[PDB]
Amino acid sequence: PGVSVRDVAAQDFINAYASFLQRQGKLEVPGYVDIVKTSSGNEMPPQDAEGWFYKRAASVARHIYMRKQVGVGKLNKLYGGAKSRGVRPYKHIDASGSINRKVLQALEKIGIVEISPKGGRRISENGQRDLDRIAAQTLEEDE
Amino acid sequence: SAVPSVQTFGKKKSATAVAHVKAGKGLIKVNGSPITLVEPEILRFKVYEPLLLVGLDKFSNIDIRVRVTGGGHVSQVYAIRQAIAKGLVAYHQKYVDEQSKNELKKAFTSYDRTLLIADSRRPEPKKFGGKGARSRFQKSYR
Amino acid sequence: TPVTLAKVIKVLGRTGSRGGVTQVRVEFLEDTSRTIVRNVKGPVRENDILVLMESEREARRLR
Amino acid sequence: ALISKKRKLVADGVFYAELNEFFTRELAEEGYSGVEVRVTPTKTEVIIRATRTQDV
Amino acid sequence: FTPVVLATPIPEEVQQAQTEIKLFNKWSFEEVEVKDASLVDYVQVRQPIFVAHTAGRYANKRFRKAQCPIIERLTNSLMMNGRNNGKKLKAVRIIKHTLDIINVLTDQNPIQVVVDAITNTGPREDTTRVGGGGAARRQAVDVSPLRRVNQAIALLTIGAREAAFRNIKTIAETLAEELINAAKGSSTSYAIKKKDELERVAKSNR
Amino acid sequence: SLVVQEQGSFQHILRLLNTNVDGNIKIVYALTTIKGVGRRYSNLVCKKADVDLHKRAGELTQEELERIVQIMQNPTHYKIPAWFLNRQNDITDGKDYHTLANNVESKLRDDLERLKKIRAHRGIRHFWGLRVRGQHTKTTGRRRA
Amino acid sequence: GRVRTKTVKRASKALIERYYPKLTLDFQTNKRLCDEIATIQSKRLRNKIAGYTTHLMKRIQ
Amino acid sequence: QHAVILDQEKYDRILKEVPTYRYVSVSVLVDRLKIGGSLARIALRHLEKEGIIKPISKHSKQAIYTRAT
Amino acid sequence: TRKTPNGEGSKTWETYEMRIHKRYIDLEAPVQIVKRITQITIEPGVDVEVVVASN
RNA sequence: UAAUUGCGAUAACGAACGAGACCUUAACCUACUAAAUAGUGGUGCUAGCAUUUGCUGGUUAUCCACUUCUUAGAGGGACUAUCGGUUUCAAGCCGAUGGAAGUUUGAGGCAAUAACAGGUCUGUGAUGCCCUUAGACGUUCUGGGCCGCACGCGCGCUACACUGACGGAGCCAGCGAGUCUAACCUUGGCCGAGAGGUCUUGGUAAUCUUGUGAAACUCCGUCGUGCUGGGGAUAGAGCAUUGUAAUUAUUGCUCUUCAACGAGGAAUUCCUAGUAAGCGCAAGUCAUCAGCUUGCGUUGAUUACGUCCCUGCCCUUUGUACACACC
Ligand SMILES: [Mg+2]
Ligand SMILES: [Mg+2]
Ligand SMILES: [Mg+2]
Ligand SMILES: [Mg+2]
Ligand SMILES: [Mg+2]
Ligand SMILES: [Mg+2]
Ligand SMILES: [Mg+2]
Ligand SMILES: [Mg+2]
Ligand SMILES: [Mg+2]
Ligand SMILES: [Mg+2]
Ligand SMILES: [Mg+2]
Ligand SMILES: [Mg+2]
Ligand SMILES: [Mg+2]
Ligand SMILES: [Mg+2]
Ligand SMILES: [Mg+2]
Ligand SMILES: [Mg+2]
Ligand SMILES: [Mg+2]
Ligand SMILES: [Mg+2]
Ligand SMILES: [Mg+2]
Ligand SMILES: [Mg+2]
Ligand SMILES: [Mg+2]
Ligand SMILES: [Mg+2]
Ligand SMILES: [Mg+2]
Repeated sequence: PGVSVRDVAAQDFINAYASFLQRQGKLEVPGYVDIVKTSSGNEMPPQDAEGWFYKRAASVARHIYMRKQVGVGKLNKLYGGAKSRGVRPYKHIDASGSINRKVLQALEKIGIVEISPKGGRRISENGQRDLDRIAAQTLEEDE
Repeated sequence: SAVPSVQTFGKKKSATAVAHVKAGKGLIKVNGSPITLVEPEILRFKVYEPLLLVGLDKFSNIDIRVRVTGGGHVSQVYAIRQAIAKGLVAYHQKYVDEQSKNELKKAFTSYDRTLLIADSRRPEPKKFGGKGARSRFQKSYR
Repeated sequence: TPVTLAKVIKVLGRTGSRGGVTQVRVEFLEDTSRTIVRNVKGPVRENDILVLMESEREARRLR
Repeated sequence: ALISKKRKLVADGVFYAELNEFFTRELAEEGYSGVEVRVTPTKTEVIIRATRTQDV
Repeated sequence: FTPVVLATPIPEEVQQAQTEIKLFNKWSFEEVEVKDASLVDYVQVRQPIFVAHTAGRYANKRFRKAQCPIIERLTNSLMMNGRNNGKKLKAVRIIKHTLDIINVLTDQNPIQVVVDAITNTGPREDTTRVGGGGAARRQAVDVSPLRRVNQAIALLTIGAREAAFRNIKTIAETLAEELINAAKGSSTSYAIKKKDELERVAKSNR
Repeated sequence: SLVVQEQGSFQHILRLLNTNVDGNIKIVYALTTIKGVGRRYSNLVCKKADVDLHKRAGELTQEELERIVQIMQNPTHYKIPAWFLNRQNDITDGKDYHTLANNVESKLRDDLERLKKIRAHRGIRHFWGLRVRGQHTKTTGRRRA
Repeated sequence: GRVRTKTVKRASKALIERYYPKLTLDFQTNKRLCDEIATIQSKRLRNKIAGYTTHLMKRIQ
Repeated sequence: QHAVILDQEKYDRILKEVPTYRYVSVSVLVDRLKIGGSLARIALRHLEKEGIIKPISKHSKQAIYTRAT
Repeated sequence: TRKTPNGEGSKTWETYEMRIHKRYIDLEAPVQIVKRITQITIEPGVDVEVVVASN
């Protein structure tokens, strides 16, 4: 009775909304996808080239929704990681921005996000409901 | 109207878990999410131990909000379990009778790992002459 | 192949030039009518039980 | 004007030493012993102490 | 078990497998007994606990390392070798995976399987390092009960760590093998190879 | 669940680009045995060549092998950007290439000879056999060879 | 380890001599006496002294 | 060396052997048979069709299965 | 900083620090109580700044 | 005893510097004084899930109350307390109990008398003497040099992989800093695989960057012991950033070349609890460049609680032909 996305296991949650988006079609995967490593700190590109962008997107929808507003930058640092600079020590490297951006500009078309004051993206009521809706379905996955 | 609420806090290293305990229906949530989903994972039962060392029924009259700031992934776990095991004896201290509170004090400290006494260890400063607290840099002589 | 049980009574001192072995007085566990001097390598407290291999021997100080 | 407070009280502390030394070099034969600075709203106050204050 | 309900659900495999009996991960802490004397009061298995991870303090005084359970004293000795220091979380997960393997192999309790292991591996009598007059001889000295537990976990973990190095197996497996070959001393164990070597040297030059 | 058998459809060790590509290693990393193809390049080509990556090189019909080969020498034509390429904007013709196979040892020697003919500074370091990226040769590089 | 210094023990031989009626076996009350008949410049010394005077009392009596 | 594609007669081994062992894991298959291991993980997922084996602890580091039922 | 001038002997490191204390009080009063509040509470080493309002 | 720190023994008695006291810093305070630059509960205002009240959010102040977490003023707190085992039943040590705290509470600052042919004239518009002083050893400008490479030695960084790598997903700090007669720390919008660009923005700062959404880590997945997808050196190509200027590659990015390295000989370093180790982060340097240093916090253990066997220093004794003091 009354389920938020914060009532759902995250990995179970984002695993599902991704699916929800590849069996909805109307995301908007950019032209590359098969050639980007998500961050200049990675080494190889994402292995499930079909759905990483879906997993990515889904998390962000979840991630922006548990907040007030989060811009592209904070996403790049969030989905950045460690770079192995070779014979030199490791350090944090922010992630690709035209990946998170085309995620946040294409989330805007489907109405899961929208521009917002104080900069950045805010979860929409259309999005709030879409996430709270598919949340419950994952909750009641007990037959 | 404002409710009869209780507020305790558990600290561990640099994590400070604030707690709210009001008269309620029985929800137990840390940082806007139920206590069943605390996902450092292997230490799940850690945060459960304050529920099972007293009686799952001593919570059905209270709603427990918790929020952790600081520390790391592990220090947040011990910090929440301690803020929770302290709000139940501080709800009893003010809104119910003594002797049950000490029984609770009893079953807690019979098994205590910090639980209601804040582990005061801290990080030591690094000195000059070495990369760590006591570890000195390598000396070479000749 | 017999096996000795031996319960501690009193700590004598530390032998070995390195400080490598600690002396102790042990109650024979199954035969309280005995008490013998021994040399331990680990850290031995009172009342714990040694497991001697030769139930005679009994030597003293060490370097 | 308008400087960070962290640089302010630092930059002041620079001005004290510079003043303190200059007087310590100029006011030689007077026997000067140190200065104090009372920044007032309108006017700024330098207070010299020397055991020959007439020659100051 | 009186399935009580509160606003936040809390599972039923949770509510029951706890408030009733305070098992391990979900192993029985009762009914497991140190099958060798002397070593009791040092093989800590009478206080139960859920996870193998405690905000401990067993390095203040000298004799509080034994009030730490032998399980978490087993697990802590895993997480070593530079690239492994501090990774307690992984070791618990390895250990929970070490027990459940063992509980599958030969029934019994894994916490009794571990207990059986630590005991039949501690060297009863050791060779100390005497001056020995030049060509230093070796002087037989039987070893503390605390050290028969200590050097056990040392020998047992070293056994699994060197096992599953350039080997397909995981630690959890080689650990679950190294205990089983020590909980009934098949002499295939590395620890047992170690133990019956040390007492073998003390039994010589005495 | 890729529990499929394949009778005579699996054939270990084939030949591409004048190399000896192992069949029973994964497609992506099987190809990399060619001087000129590497992880990320061989990860992309198979993508453009409709190859089910989950497989090993021992599968893949000669269709799926000439589909890759063709794409690999002319990569620019199949949505593969010039920056993915080892030799972009040359110095002789000014176009984009991805020299492969033997061709890598080739233009590597040619280029080196290119600035060796002109007798530049970076050239001479390649003639002597030293370092070219002005690093420290005093303490390091010893053992030689 | 903990060996209290003469400046402490000097002060305990003096308060016990000059104020045996008003001293007692408890640490807490003496601490308050000390802030009366004595001027101790730092709390610790204040406590440390009173600790030693009180130690003597448990073997004086 | 090992094997990284099903030989059909290799498939005969697995269906008439895995219920022999009371512990199947990543390495279990690799050692007695000769799987690559990559096709052992799918072999595990395959062997959980209709409970040839049964789980008890499913993790990304470790596979702890048992006998049938 | 380093203790030594030049780099002789053991490498010993001092650390100097400066303690800057801020704080603020809020008041509401008309004409005479505004200029009086400024200069009647003054002391060397104390930097004072008094603010209008609004933006 | 860590201590000339003590108890006592006492031709000594009583004292001073040192040690100690002290100071900082890290810990405890539902007790005081506060808080739109820190929080929280209510509630206006509003979205979403349920609709059975509820769960989760939004709103710089809607309005009210408050100080639990926050910051720092004032004070409390511990004295190794209480009991016990001990010993001259002396200092003291050992153990249990309580306590935030019981290893000088942890860690630091300060630190006597005497000594050195220890280092610094290349920190100083600190200084004697010498040197030189217009073909300058002054100075400024152009270019080059400090890095030049058969090799010997020290500190380090990365590694040899399965307690891993790679890909996804989860996501948690503290120590810090940051723009006036100027161009700093920079969210964000757009652009770019990337590195970066362009348009605006906040901040002289508990207000903005910044919750510094750090890494290690957790998890799901791929790879499967194969010098392999472990390792990333050497090298070619191209795109960028710093700056008057990058060649002798400043750095950054993408592809490609895929080196030695399969646990390291005699040796040898460092370490006793939030310690070691692994992990990153700010700060110093800085136009640009960290594999360095000063600090910080995350994860966090095996082993000692001892000894004089080794190397040191300390006392005392004894020898002395040393006193420019076994150079
Ligand atoms: Mg991150
Ligand atoms: Mg990540
Ligand atoms: Mg690296
Ligand atoms: Mg690292
Ligand atoms: Mg340091
Ligand atoms: Mg540190
Ligand atoms: Mg290649
Ligand atoms: Mg090329
Ligand atoms: Mg004295
Ligand atoms: Mg003094
Ligand atoms: Mg407010
Ligand atoms: Mg409010
Ligand atoms: Mg206690
Ligand atoms: Mg000299
Ligand atoms: Mg210089
Ligand atoms: Mg050095
Ligand atoms: Mg790699
Ligand atoms: Mg990872
Ligand atoms: Mg390789
Ligand atoms: Mg590479
Ligand atoms: Mg820097
Ligand atoms: Mg330097
Ligand atoms: Mg003589």
